[PDB]
Amino acid sequence: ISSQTGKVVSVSGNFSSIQWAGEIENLGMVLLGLKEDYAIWNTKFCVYSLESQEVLSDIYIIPPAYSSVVTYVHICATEIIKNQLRISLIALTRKNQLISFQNGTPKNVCQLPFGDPCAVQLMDSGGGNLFFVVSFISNNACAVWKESFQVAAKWEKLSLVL
Amino acid sequence: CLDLWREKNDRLVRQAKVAQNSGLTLRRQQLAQDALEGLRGLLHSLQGLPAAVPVLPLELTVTCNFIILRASLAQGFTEDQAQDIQRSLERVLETQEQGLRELWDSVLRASCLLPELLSALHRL
Repeated sequence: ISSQTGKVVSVSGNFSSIQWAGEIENLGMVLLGLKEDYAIWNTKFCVYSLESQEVLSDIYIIPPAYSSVVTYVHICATEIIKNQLRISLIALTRKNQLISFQNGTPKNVCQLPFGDPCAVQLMDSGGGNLFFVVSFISNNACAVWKESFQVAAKWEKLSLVL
Repeated sequence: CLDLWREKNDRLVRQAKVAQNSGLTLRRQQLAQDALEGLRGLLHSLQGLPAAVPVLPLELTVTCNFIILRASLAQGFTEDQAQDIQRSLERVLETQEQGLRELWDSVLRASCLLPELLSALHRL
């Protein structure tokens, strides 16, 4: 249900999980997820143009190899070379990894200390000191260096993080 | 993607060898532990996928390359390497629990099924 609509709409396409969602340039509203083996263009993770519209992309997302282990996703830039498109996107795994992707090209992986990570934000903090800040269900949190997927701090108990 | 990993290994292997053949006492060690960590990360990257019959050959290949390089720089073995072997073995079986000895017995019967990775296994 949107503001501007006020009505209970059903999502036409038949999904399992909705890792990521949000507005992008030229698209207006978008969801990530799936419906129901190592080819980069195959991916298994359908984009979905919101308002019961076309899938919009089944082209250069994460491999189906990772589709069995990822739980949450967080995008960090979206390009449009032609009708196609190009995303640098972070995922994270049931197996305590944090990953970099570019066109579903896995690079710069980190190994999380703690068990069962939950979500991630980005911290800017100025000139060349950029960080992904990762939450867990276990009431603990990480901040990993960007540049070098490399843990910077690992605090614990953490009722909340902002 | 298998391409890239294969590629990165091979790259790192040649890096390793070049440091070995060539070099200064320092710069050798620099490129060595460089490639070591490379192999770690490639290890971790694959250690992050479920089982994967096609990946196994490289997996086992990779970890060997590590242990060898690891232990050689260390100039001595340790039991972390036995655990690395334990892990990779458990993965092999997960494709098709108790201790190293039953694992190997069950392993060599699963290989006598002739999945084509034996080149690594005898290596292991």
